[PDB]
Amino acid sequence: LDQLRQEAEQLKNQIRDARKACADATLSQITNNIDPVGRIQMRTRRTLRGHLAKIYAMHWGTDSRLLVSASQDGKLIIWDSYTTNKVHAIPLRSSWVMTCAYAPSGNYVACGGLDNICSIYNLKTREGNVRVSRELAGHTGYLSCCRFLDDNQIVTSSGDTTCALWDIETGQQTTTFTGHTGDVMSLSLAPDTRLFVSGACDASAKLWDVREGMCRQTFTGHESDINAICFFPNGNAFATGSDDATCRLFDLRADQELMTYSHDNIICGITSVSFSKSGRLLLAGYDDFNCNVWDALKADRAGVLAGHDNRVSCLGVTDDGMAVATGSWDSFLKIWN
Amino acid sequence: VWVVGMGIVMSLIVLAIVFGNVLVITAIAKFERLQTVTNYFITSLACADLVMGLAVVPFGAAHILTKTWTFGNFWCEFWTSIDVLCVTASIETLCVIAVDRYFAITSPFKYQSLLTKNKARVIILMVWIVSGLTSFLPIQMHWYRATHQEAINCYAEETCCDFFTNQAYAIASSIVSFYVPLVIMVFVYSRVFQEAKRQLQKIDKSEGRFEHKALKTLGIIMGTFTLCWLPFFIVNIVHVIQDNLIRKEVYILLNWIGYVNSGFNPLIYCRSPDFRIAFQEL
Amino acid sequence: QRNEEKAQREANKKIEKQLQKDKQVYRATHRLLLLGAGESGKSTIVKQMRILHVNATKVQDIKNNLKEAIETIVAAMSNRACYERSNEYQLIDCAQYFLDDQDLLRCRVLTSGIFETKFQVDKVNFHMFDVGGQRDERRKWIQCFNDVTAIIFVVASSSYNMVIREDNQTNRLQEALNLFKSIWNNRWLRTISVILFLNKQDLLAEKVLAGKSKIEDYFPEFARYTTPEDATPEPEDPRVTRAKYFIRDEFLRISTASGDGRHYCYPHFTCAVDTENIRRVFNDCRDIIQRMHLRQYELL
Amino acid sequence: IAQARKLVEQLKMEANIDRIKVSKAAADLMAYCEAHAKEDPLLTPVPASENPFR
Ligand SMILES: Nc1nc2c(ncn2[C@@H]2O[C@H](COP(=O)(O)OP(=O)(O)OP(=O)(O)O)[C@@H](O)[C@H]2O)c(=O)[nH]1
Ligand SMILES: CN[C@@H]1CCc2c(ccc(O)c2O)[C@H]1O
Repeated sequence: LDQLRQEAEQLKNQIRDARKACADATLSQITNNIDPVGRIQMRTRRTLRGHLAKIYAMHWGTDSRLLVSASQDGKLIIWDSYTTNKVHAIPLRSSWVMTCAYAPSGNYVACGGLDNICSIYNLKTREGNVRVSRELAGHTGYLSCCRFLDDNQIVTSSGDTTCALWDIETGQQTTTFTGHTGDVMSLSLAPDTRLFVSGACDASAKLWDVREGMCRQTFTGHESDINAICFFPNGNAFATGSDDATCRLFDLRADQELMTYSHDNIICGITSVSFSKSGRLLLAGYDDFNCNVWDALKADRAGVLAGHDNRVSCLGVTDDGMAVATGSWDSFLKIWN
Repeated sequence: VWVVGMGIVMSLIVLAIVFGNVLVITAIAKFERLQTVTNYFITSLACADLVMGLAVVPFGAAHILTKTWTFGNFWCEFWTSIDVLCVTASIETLCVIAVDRYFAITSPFKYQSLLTKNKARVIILMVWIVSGLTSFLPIQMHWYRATHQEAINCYAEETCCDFFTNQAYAIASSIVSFYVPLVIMVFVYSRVFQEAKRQLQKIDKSEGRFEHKALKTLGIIMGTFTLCWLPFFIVNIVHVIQDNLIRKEVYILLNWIGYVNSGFNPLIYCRSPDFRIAFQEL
Repeated sequence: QRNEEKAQREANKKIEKQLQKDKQVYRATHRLLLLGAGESGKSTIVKQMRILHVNATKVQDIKNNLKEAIETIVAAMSNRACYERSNEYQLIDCAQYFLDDQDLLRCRVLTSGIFETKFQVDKVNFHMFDVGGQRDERRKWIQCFNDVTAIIFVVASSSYNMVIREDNQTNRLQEALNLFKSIWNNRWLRTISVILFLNKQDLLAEKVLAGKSKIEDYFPEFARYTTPEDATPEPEDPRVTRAKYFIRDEFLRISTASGDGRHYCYPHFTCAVDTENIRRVFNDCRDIIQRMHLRQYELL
Repeated sequence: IAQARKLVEQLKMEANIDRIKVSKAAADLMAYCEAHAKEDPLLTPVPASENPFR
């Protein structure tokens, strides 16, 4: 028992030896000569009303015109941001919903919550009656995120320190991932849907492999919980938003933390992160009722979006990089451009 | 230089009363978190106060300074009608607010069902219609005319202003305008105080061995309204019940004392922290 | 297409009309959250409330519980007289009754998922739900419940001489006090009242009546305690009345330290098996709302 | 005891991996951003004539 503990310490210390031997120079020194972007200011274009309570979930569509939002009153409304007209409104069996998705083909919408069950709804159906397709129920703990690989595959992560990959046709788990020591709260598939990451409450993130089903790497540069995670458009980096008012950028190939974004006056938590079309801006929500805009290569704040009367709980950017949608706890969405 | 020095006093009252209601009117409509079921009554009261401070006080001040009317008979009648309409439409909102508080505190569960936006709009329209019924209709129909030499002389003169009216119309207008809301407000606030006292006793029973605020608030709210309006609405009946008891300087002074209540109101009401935040931001 | 918008404009109108109907219903309901330590009575209270207001697999469930209870007592105590020292080893409460309406209430079942109950009293909508996890050291789901009317807290007051399950060296009642302190001093729950149910009053009278296992051994402060002057000993021996108020007083010490007028604790002495506690929740729920309005308008 | 054996085996898997210097990764990120900066409607504002939301 205790004999293997000595081996574990040597292996853990071996990792830091190689990582510390590859840090040629910091990122900031490399990008010192780059001219700053400037000052970025945007104004609200549309405001979407009609929810009866706070909002947790949000996701765009591939056409970058329609979006779906979830709330605690039990509704799953689908909007149309161009003309501001609700297209659907699905009642829910449970009033506790913490996530939603939207299929790449647009014919399905997902949901989940404290009831430990994921549900799939059908939109493009005969006679125009939306009904539950499946109920992926074999799981424990409340879910935190759902993502669609294609029309048949879905990935879920929950508070029982596990992540699983499902199969809608049979409603059974193809594979399961284990190794976290705390609740899992976020994931983000790679652009090619071959790898994905996950940030847990043990102040760590891991890089799983969908085909193999085993962990590959572990990044441990934080000091508190992790509430959000996003993936660089290149496919070789990702940014993490923790509960210690800081966001960090990690690199897969170099296997080290690259750069840290923090401010002295900021003492509130972070709920969501997202990148831009070209991966130059790092928008991040906050608990102090407004959203800040960062700089990818300089850590220079370049604007504040403060049009909300409560905390920001979700954030998203369209596929073509035309607008930023932010939901909040006051039941109001906003589209910035 | 009596007119010059006192002229600033009238201007200071007129300027403040107009500017005080701008903050309340703009903040409630423009912002979203400040719109509630009970704020519509406050907005209606602020609108009435704005109308009075814009249309009643300046003409009276100009008449006082110039010692003569200028516009003529029709505009004089119109001005008096606006005076009565706006005085009656400001007192009757306070009774509605008091009844709203009484319903909210005494019956909590049924408060959600009892009051809605449609009901609030209906009651506001009804009270405004009642207020406008007392002023325009009995004035434009010349129903308040007095039967003596002074009244007919003033009606014949096209360059003077006064106010002579019957006993019956005076007492009916007073009853409809001021006396009826007073008893309702008194009863409502007595009941609210009793409920607050019982609630305070219950906590002491539960947390013993571990009523200044309510008394102060109710005392302020009732004392301001009584001290501002009752002195006018006693002489308004006294001077028509018996003749030559009360002169006209006292009449005008008490009328203006009643007028300044509209300026005082937005300090008493709309003191919520959200209102203060809106005022600081705006 | 000119006609394309007309259909879409009609689509919004039908949907936006339904939301108004749901607005009135949602704003006219009260949500109550049940909390407490394990093996306290959270499911027993929610069972009888549904039966009192709203109103074959149980045969197998009773058999499964009966078999488990017999094996544990016979085997563990080997390391009538066995039940005398039943506190040393873990044992269920339904062992004596089942081995020898009310019977259906004595059954116990583990909690997975979420369990909600809908009931109405005097044409008032109530929605009480219990949230069950095997154990969560950290509750990150407690931020969602930020708009509930009240929190119902259930604590077993006849469980001072027992030890928790996960850790075999932690006092059971002292663990209940630790949980209450964390819940009360929570950043999100800054304006939520608490209703306290000092449950299992029936067993508390039994333990004190028997001489063995005096409460002074486990809580040394009981020796210097005396009955409060404002005591309404109900009906009960003076010894039992002193015991009840010592446990109640400890919970009130934590709550009364903070809150700044936005928090209140209502203690009750219940027995979830039989005591008619439907009106107790109703009376205190009308006081919570009434005090909330009184706090507004600066009347309080 | 058994759990600790799995942890040691897992860590040794990550011990032997190929790594590159930070300079190459920073250069790649900067080059990607510079190349794709042109078609970024959030950075460089688009004309109001070609704005779907305006
Ligand atoms: N003697 C006695 N036993 C009671 C009383 N109330 C409940 N019990 C018993 O205690 C058992 C344990 O409580 P349970 O309700 O089973 O536990 P639970 O509340 O479901 O457990 P949690 O999931 O932790 O809430 C009950 O099933 C009853 O057998 C009471 O007033 N007196
Ligand atoms: C000249 N000013 C008028 C005179 C009489 C009067 C007023 C207000 C309310 C009434 O019911 C009245 O009868 C005053 O505003």
